[PDB]
Amino acid sequence: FSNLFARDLLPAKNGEEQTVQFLLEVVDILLNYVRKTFDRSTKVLDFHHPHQLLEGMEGFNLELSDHPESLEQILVDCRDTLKYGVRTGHPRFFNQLSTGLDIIGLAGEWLTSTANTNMFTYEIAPVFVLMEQITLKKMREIVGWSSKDGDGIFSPGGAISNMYSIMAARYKYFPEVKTKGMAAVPKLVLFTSEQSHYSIKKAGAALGFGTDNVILIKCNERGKIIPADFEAKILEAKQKGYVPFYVNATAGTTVYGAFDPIQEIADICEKYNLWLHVDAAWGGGLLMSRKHRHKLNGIERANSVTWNPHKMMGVLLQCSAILVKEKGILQGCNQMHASYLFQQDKHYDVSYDTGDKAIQCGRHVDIFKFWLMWKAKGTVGFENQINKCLELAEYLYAKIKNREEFEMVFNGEPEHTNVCFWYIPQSDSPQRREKLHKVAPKIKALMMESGTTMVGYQPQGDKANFFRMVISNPAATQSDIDFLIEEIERL
Amino acid sequence: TDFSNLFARDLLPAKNGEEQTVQFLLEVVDILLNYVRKTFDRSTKVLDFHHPHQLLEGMEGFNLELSDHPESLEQILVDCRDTLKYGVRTGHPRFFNQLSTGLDIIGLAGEWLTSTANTNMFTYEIAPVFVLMEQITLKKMREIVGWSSKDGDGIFSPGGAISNMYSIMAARYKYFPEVKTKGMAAVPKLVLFTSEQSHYSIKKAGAALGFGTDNVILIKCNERGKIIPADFEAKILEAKQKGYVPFYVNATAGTTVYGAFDPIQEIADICEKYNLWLHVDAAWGGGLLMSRKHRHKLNGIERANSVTWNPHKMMGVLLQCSAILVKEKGILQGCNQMHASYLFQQDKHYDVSYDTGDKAIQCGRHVDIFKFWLMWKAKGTVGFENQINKCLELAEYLYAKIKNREEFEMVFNGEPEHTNVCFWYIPQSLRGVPDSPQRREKLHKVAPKIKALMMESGTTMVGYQPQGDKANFFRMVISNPAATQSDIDFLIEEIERLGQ
Ligand SMILES: O=C(O)c1cc(=O)cc(C(=O)O)o1
Ligand SMILES: O=C(O)c1cc(=O)cc(C(=O)O)o1
Repeated sequence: FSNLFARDLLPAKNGEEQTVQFLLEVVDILLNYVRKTFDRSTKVLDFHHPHQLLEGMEGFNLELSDHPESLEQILVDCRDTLKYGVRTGHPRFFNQLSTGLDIIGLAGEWLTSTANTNMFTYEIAPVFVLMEQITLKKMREIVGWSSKDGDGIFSPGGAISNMYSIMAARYKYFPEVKTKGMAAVPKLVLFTSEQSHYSIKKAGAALGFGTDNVILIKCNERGKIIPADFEAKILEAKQKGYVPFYVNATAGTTVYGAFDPIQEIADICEKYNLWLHVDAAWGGGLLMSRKHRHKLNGIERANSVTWNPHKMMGVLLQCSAILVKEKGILQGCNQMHASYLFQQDKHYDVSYDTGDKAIQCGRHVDIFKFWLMWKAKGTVGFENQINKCLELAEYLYAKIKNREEFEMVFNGEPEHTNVCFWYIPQSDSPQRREKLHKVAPKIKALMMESGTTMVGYQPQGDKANFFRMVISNPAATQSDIDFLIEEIERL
Repeated sequence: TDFSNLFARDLLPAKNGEEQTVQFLLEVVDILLNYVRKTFDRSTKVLDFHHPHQLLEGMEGFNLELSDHPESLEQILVDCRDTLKYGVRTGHPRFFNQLSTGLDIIGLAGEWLTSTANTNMFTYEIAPVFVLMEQITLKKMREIVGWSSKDGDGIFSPGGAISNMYSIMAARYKYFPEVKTKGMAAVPKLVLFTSEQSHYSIKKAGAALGFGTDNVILIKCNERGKIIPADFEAKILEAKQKGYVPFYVNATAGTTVYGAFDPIQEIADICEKYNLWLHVDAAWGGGLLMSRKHRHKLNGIERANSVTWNPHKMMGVLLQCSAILVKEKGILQGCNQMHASYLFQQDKHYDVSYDTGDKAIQCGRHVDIFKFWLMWKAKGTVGFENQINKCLELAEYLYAKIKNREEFEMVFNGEPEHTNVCFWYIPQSLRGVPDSPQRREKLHKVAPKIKALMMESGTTMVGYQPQGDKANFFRMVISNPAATQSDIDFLIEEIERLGQ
């Protein structure tokens, strides 16, 4: 393969056998990495600063040329890429909300890439289009919505699913904006928690509302929206002659893992006529658990829901859906031409085509890996896996609730797998907060140098840099949590 | 290896499930390798067509419904063969239905590895290699466009439609940064301009972004589908007279239907005179920048403030692979930044300037770079050049082989500029009836009928569509390296056979 090039593989005539050997060579590298991902002897990452890779590692050239490299150099390039990347499936990877490597998911991804099609029409993605309609119906059933209505679409990340929801609310109340622009209607105000995902502020900016019109709702000790602050903010907007029309309730915040009081928010929405969107990008996996779905009570009253199977459900990146209670809103919002005008020429039912309801034109197949994982595990498989991660987080919290070297960020029992805490060097004082702020980056830097484990840290409001442990990986066990809690104390 | 009694719950992470995990994955891979083999064989159907009810009802064993309980790993493999059995062979030599076709083996291997890495693009911390591969590739793309090797910007996006949305957001932020905090209502009526034949993504973004589709003004095209620059200059002056503020034009370097290229040089002169952002939508035409022979169709791109380019179109990269390129650095960061403390911490161990996630409209972002970088290393620029050149030569061959012929009719009088060849099949009964409105209405039925019969045999696939006052016409398009001259002859022979 050191004398063989890409030009030689299929489509080149007679390239069938070399293509299979090449792909089986690639798969051998992938398998060894898969085998090592579940092996605790392997580092989570072999850390290197950007300059150390740009200057090039011992035989790893990132630069591009006019000349093709050989098939053996391609295999070497593949091995090196994996050698210097992060093991996101590692049982000790706790850096992100998305962690682990589902084997069914990976098999699903591999098939999807082989099928290499576009979601935008039933014409070229028949099976995937049907699978999406099926899955989005089930997701809506689990949310608690009646089948009398309901819609949705998979989007390239929860940030875009959130964007869709704002576009949907605005079109429902102010369809004049699509044709005439945001200046053709009154000042529109939208509400979100002070601890919600920054995607609400970005969609506000992108969509023409201005971030000044994205109002932050005060949070209590446990990082949950105070309903009386939300109601007060609505009336302040109305008193100013502005139009409040949307609220993002976060079901499982990125940092504390808090759940907003959906029911108390929905009661206020009913009363003042606001779209209720629920960002369950992180909390959504708990809907699969009969034990934990109560944290999302009220979600059945929501107008839309963002849900990321790629977070707690362990679907490989990206897998995000926006569910909309009222069908026809995404279509009316996004259609650049009405109807049913695509017919009666076409060989198939064009109402299956999603180009018109999407902000995207071309769209990646994200459904197959998720549909496949649902077939392989069942709703019961997701249920038990989510419950295990939540039990592990209950364990970590109880092990460090009063430990000397550890201090809890907020007063409350975790609602999700998020456990927020500081590592105390010895010790409230403003000078102490300045000292404490430097503890987590220091340990994190050392964690990256060691490659033993990965955990995120971040400040919040006036609170100093604090560790935020999160659990979404089926491979993470009690011993790994013990190792991580001992690794923080050791460093 | 028997999987009748084995379930997903027994695979890794489960202890001692390693051997069964590897066996299962190799069995999935064998199914994909068999599908890969069949892809490049012309006797295999492009698509085994089924109406939704047949697939929803359950195709002998294939149950699309989801349940409380798991299926065995044998049933999983059965679902994998069935998924592929009922989908389109997008890499098939005779698949000409879309702009995005083909099955690139290096691209395929790149995606399999990308999926194995299963990471996000937002930070250097969790995607060190890909972040750097993206930097290097974007820099090379800016150089090919004709911009500086030092100054420049860009990011990968989930489709060209979004790359086009980035351009408008960047254009708006540049001239009206007040919009970010204050909203659209704080500035005068902003006006966008685009071709009558440009991608609908300009209208959709204008709607989404708060401009209003009334403020996305369509520019007149000549018989060749190119913007008439005097109509554009006139529209800028019309908006100005009304007190509206023109600030952006989308010049299309390669339309989806005609494959027409907008006169960028002339447009850029108008932009310079009236101080307007120039965006070039090269999502489809971008691949010709790789060709020394064809890159002149994009002359003037060097003057653009932004460029959308989809390597997933002409360059055969597996979906999705689209880049927004921006000439002036800082516009993407300034426009999109929100400064999330949980994602983009400024006190990290490494140089944070490499955390590029706060210049995107997305938070989480799929890795689309690896498959493209790997194909570039395996093909070289010469490989892409050769491949682009071969499709264009196939397109020229198609044109000449039908242009004179009595059984066909060319939609517009002009040489195709891209691989798009637009024509009508003329049934015996319509030859040689003079062009009348009643002849148009009869001709309009021909293309759908032919396509419906094409779906019954599944030998080929080609899109048709009307345009303006023109009846439904075929728009042949070539981007698959697997398509050859005999595949072109087969398409004309099939259309003719089906037309009779
Ligand atoms: O995709 C992820 O894993 C992810 C997404 C976030 O928005 C935030 C985080 C995080 O704070 O670690 O992770
Ligand atoms: O990625 C594609 O295959 C694609 C994208 C389009 O916008 C339009 C078309 C088309 O008309 O073939 O295809």
